[PDB]
Amino acid sequence: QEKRKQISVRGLAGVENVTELKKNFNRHLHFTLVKDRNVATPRDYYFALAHTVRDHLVGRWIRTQQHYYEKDPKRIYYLSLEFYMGRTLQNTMVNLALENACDEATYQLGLDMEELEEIEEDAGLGNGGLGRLAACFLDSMATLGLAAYGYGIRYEFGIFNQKICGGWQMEEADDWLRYGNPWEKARPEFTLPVHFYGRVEHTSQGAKWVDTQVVLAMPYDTPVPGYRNNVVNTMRLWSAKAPNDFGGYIQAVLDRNLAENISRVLYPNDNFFEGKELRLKQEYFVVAATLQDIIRRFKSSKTNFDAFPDKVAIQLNDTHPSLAIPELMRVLVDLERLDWDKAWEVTVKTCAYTNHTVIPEALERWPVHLLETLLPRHLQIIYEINQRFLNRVAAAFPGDVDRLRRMSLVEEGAVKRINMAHLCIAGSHAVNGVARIHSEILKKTIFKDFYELEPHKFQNKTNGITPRRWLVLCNPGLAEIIAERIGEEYISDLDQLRKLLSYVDDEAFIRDVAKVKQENKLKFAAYLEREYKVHINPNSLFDVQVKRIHEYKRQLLNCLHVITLYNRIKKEPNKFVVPRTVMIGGKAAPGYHMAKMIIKLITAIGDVVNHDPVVGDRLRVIFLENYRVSLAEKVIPAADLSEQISTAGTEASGTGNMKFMLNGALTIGTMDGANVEMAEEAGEENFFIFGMRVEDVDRLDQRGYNAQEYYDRIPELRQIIEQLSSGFFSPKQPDLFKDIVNMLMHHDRFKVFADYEEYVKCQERVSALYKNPREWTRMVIRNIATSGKFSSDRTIAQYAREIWGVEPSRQRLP
Amino acid sequence: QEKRKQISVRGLAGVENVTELKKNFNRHLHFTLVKDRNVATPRDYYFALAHTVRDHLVGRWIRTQQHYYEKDPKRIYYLSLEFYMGRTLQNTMVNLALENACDEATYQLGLDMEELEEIEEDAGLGNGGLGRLAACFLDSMATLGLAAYGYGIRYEFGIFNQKICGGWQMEEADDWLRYGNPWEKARPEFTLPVHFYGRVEHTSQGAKWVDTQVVLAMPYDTPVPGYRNNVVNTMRLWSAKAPNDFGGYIQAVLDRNLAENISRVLYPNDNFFEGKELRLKQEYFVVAATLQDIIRRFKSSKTNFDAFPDKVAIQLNDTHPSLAIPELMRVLVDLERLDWDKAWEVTVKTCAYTNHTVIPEALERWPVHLLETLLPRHLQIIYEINQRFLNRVAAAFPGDVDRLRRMSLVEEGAVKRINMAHLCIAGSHAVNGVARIHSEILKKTIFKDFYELEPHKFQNKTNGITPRRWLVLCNPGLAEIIAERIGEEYISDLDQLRKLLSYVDDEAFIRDVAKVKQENKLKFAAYLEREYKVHINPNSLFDVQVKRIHEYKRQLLNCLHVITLYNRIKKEPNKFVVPRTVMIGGKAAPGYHMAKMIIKLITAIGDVVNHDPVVGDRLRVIFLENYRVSLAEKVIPAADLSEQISTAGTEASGTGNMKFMLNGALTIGTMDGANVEMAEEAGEENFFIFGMRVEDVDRLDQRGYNAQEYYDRIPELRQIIEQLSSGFFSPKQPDLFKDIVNMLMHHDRFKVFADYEEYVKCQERVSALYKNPREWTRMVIRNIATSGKFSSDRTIAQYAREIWGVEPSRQRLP
Ligand SMILES: Oc1cc(O)c2c(c1)O[C@H](c1cc(O)c(O)c(O)c1)[C@H](O)C2
Ligand SMILES: Oc1cc(O)c2c(c1)O[C@H](c1cc(O)c(O)c(O)c1)[C@H](O)C2
Repeated sequence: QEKRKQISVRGLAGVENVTELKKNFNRHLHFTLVKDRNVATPRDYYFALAHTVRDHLVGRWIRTQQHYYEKDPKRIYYLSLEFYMGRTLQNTMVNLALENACDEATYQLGLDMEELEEIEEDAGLGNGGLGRLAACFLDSMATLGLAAYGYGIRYEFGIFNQKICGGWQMEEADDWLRYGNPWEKARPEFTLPVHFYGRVEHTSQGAKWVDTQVVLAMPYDTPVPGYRNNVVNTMRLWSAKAPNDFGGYIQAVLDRNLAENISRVLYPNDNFFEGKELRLKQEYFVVAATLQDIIRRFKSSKTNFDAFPDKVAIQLNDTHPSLAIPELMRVLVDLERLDWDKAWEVTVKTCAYTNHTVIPEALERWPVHLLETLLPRHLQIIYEINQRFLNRVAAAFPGDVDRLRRMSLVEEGAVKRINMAHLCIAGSHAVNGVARIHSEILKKTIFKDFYELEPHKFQNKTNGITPRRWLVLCNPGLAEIIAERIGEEYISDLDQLRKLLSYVDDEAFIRDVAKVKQENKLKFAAYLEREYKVHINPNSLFDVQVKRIHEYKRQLLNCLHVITLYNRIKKEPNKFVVPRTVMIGGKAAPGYHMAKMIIKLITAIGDVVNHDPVVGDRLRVIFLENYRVSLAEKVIPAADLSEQISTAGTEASGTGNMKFMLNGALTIGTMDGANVEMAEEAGEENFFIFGMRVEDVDRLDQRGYNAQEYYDRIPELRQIIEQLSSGFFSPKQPDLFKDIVNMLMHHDRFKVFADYEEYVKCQERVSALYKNPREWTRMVIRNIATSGKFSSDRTIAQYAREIWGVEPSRQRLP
Repeated sequence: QEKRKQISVRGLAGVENVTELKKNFNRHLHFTLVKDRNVATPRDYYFALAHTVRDHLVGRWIRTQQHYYEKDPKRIYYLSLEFYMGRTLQNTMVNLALENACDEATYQLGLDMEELEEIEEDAGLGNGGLGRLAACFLDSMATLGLAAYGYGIRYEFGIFNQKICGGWQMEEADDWLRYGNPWEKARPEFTLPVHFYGRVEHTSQGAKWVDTQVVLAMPYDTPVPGYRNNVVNTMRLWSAKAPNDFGGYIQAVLDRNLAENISRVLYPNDNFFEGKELRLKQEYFVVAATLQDIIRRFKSSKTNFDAFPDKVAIQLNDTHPSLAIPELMRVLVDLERLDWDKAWEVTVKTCAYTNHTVIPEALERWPVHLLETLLPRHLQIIYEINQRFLNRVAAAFPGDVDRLRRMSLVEEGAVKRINMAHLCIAGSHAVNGVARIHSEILKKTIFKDFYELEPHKFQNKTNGITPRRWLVLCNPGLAEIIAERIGEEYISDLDQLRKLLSYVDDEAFIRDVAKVKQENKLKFAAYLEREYKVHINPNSLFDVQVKRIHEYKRQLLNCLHVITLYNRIKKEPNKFVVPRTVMIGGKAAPGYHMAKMIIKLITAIGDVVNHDPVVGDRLRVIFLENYRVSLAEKVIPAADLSEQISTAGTEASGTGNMKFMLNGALTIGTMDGANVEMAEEAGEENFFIFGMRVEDVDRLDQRGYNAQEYYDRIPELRQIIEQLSSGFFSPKQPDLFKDIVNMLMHHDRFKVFADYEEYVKCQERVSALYKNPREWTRMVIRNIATSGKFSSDRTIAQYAREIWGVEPSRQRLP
């Protein structure tokens, strides 16, 4: 519509700017897409605009990288197996201040820019929180003027496209490069060899890794624009390519596929270590090519590796790139011929490690035999690291043999394994958790032994989200009513949102907050109708739980509440209840039968609830298909209630929680992860906090969790388990949910029933507030106004000062 | 050098043209290659110029295709499994008249354009003659203003890169898309489904092909510029892509490779049918996607399929796309619901078939079981075609049962097979050979039965080469001395070269012809030094045999001559002989042990000859590595003597013969293929014709070829076989050549020894003429001057008028 073109936060439609954009658009359509308007599809128009927008950061990208070469700052390398980037077109336009100019130029050409934006494929190179965190981090590091590089893998297929067929998840290949990627620049001239297998021989000079198989790593560079500071940083993603030279000639050519399979697809396993050789190869591939780049940049600067930690930070996003530690030692000792002790000093001062979960099944514990076959030299180095590290433990804690056994990089058993978390702590000068409660649990329990050896190593860095994608882009309406009162500085200084507490009693701001939410809901309600012919009641409370499907996130607890609301309506059909649209979305890991069963249960509950004429428009429950970064940008601004209901102690931080808080949703949740700090910032009176705290969970584990006690004492819970058992939600297959029932009653590691009573009552309080629109909106104002801490600019500023030793700067390039 | 910039045939360096080219060059380097001159490699500079040159044909390409849509001419579809295109940059510049402007613009930027041209990968999507013929044909059809489309497969790997290691061929993957292809435009929006396997069911309506596996065919469009007529035609190459939807999720994603393997690599088997399922899939893939395109274009024009043959010609390059015939019948009968007899009338009037060899092992004879599994509906249609075709044979030739058995599409035996040549003749209104002697043998022997049923079907179309790539581009020096005398019209009217017979006695032209040859030889001699550190004597006769390595091409006969020259020098070291550099090059099919042994024999003869101090610079024999279109453009203009020495009756035409004739080489050859017509055009007195004619070969077959008789009667031959046997050319492995010796003495299908005596004497006459430079050059003038018939413009004009029913035109577009 025109209205959106009038949005001040979207910048200026300069006459000359608009004229040049139209000309460059038409130029790309003719010379780049080789089409005239006669035959051009919306896809052609999307690509013409994407090429036009990309041209506007080429000068800045070249100048930024030239500026780092000349000024030689310390370089930050963010190593991750995942970059959950989403779409690039709107983000680029926001960060370059081109959004209103492009909007006007496309409008004058007869085009709806927002329809074109829907054509762009997500770069879905992530599973969830960790991947999206890497993405928010690249944006904040560019905005803070850091000389920062994202390093990862250019997966041919990202996280699988989820279809729901017969109420079940079906997985399809996320063919995101089908139509090409206008953002990336292939750098095949900067291709590097990566080695696999082979053997270690010992020459006059020392160890030599020989007889290896080569896979080439071909880098692809994507631009990362800072917010209006003329800074354009690089995300470098490596693509696997079969080496130059070699069933027959034909089979040998087809067999190039096996090496190229290394970058073929993202492992969709979110919170579970599988131990697949191909995943190990992906981890070594990204670490090996990346560290060659890092060493090359270091040596072409203003040799003596003493200065390497003053010019390089390597940040390990989880244990996935943990092989950086032995790889850096391998390069320094075997190729640069440093003494072991000097090499180790350099390695520890270079590397830092971010831990993202305490869940034991997440821990990377590679079989020694697999390491011995694939990476023989890395295994030798790991054993040497282990010897020297345990010698330090023995000196600090003389005769504490149990501690030596617990701290060892080597795990004894039927299969001997390397603990990659232990390797990361040993080879890193800093270890951080991703929220205060998580970082304290790391020092208290999980890494207590490591904390006692080296307390100075252990840090907190509470996660954050970029206010650019998660407010200005996704919710320009809310960004606009904020700018109208406090100006635009908050977009890169989010603590300025605290100025909004001055408007808790301002009739105009109260009106405007509620109006923006209603607009967002009408647009999302429309979306469901247009793309899925799904009708939702737009005067309903939007109750949203979007995140990966896991027992620990307790989508099942949400299911028990939804069926509780259904059964209360049936018992007292005459009694008024606040109408709800309950939306659950997210992907289940291919495999995880239980996660796939929970998706079927959500759709099955919907099948009953949504067709009961007594319920009608008072309650609707819908499974949002293919939850991904692009769909998060649509549903989160439309949300009234944010479900953050993980068992206390299980969610290290969460970032979806922060997105909802920034976009004018109230939160129902446990005192878990960053929920604790969110409630602290806003005041607990402005959060719907319920359920067991970590210490209540621990007291239940101490005496044993008996789900039967809850079943016996709670009539409403008993009625629901009996509906699930007897086939009420699967009449044509009455035993369909027996595995869910049996897990809840006898094998529930996440104590669903133990929080049921507090959850249902807490949800009653939510409904009671929603019936009072003014006080609902006033409480929302108090949440948005205190969301500033959860800016990833704040997080990155802390990494820069406390771990990397660099000073951030919002000062602009010319 | 500057001199080449002064070449009038290379066009004008307009001041504004040069200024715009430099600006667009710098523009591409910044916005396309994202590099500033600081860091730019010669590769960046090549790509910047390629993008700049490509931009200059975008308007013409769009207008040409729009012009065909509006004027609705009959469309020519040239279906081939091979397009042996070579490099595109220089060809584009020649056809757009930009060569001197680009040369000047790059010069002003401090760049050598010819060094940049060496960076471009050949599009090596061909094996040899048939593939390069398809390439010359696209060029001539554009130059003749035909509404012509090349349709083929976008192989990820073309013909293998040949390395010589220890004197043996080694094959490497021809990774021609490593750095990208600036010429092609991906059209993923015009992606089409191709079906494989499945089964035939019979509904109310008729046959239905069901339960198939889908492979997507994604088209890539390359421009084909005519010579300065503003015409830009299309080569559409299909890429295999796994369908949208589906060992586990991960194995299912990796298994997309199996479908994508269909377009992975060119079968390097030049003159041998192998019967590989994957080759059958490539043949159906190109035919199926192509015929969907053809039908779509037909229906979006100014339904009734009665007009289809008035608006479509399908030219089948060999039997490789022979499935077009049953596929067109399948579409017309099963999907468009035409009566069988009407469908057949349409199919025969649409399709024509070009035969390229009489060698039995070349004939495509697919097992019926393979067809039944992969293409069940095509097999049914082929059986129906066969029934109706043999019914016509039975009516024409009542009671001739032997003729029914010989003409059948179905070949009886242990394995029953479909003869694809028989299918092509049945389903085509025209059948042609590729030289007069070949086309007459087709009517006399191979297809005699078919000629007798339908004599009107059988045509000759003598092959040709484009005078653009094979004279103006590769030999601008010779193009220039010709233009100086007769102007530039000959470049698209090559019969104008006959005007050069007026200069046989012209002292200045004689001087200039010899000077251009000497320049070409000095440049090729330099090339060997720069790229291979190989020294050649530049006052030596350049004796060149470049072509695929096959027993029928008799590289071995050349080897016996080279060793004859070596042994004569050793016997009479004091006797003067014309110094020679004997150059043999070409690829052996992976497999063909004998072809690989012949390459080793050439290098082994070189190892002795090139290190014998008695011989010194008087005789050098070198194996030219990686013979391909780009290397043909270098060596052929430097050649003095063209070896075309195939056994009479074995080479259908040849095109290398024509390239040498156009570039000022004299020819030693058999009365075989187009050699016959070349000698007829120039006068036999201007050719070194030797050896058995077809009827002498036939008389030897009638009484039996006994190689021993030649061995017993020829002392010099006996001495050579004994050197090969005893290990003179393999001292460290004395029996290394026993298989070559045993084949020559007992299993020689190509009668090498039978032409030995005439060959050696004919070579004596060559040397005798070379000792007289004036008369050598005068005879060259008489060859170049009469090469005009062998223009592919002449060939295409004949296809257009005699088979396609369209009138050619050199008249320009605005
Ligand atoms: O930021 C948002 C928020 C939303 O709730 C929606 C958004 C974008 O775009 C969708 C959409 C789909 C299409 O298929 C279109 O063509 C189109 O223009 C917009 C739909 O309106 C819902
Ligand atoms: O048409 C011809 C004819 C030839 O005989 C040669 C040609 C081109 O280019 C080669 C060459 C190789 C390189 O590596 C270069 O850099 C370069 O400029 C030229 C070499 O001179 C030999």
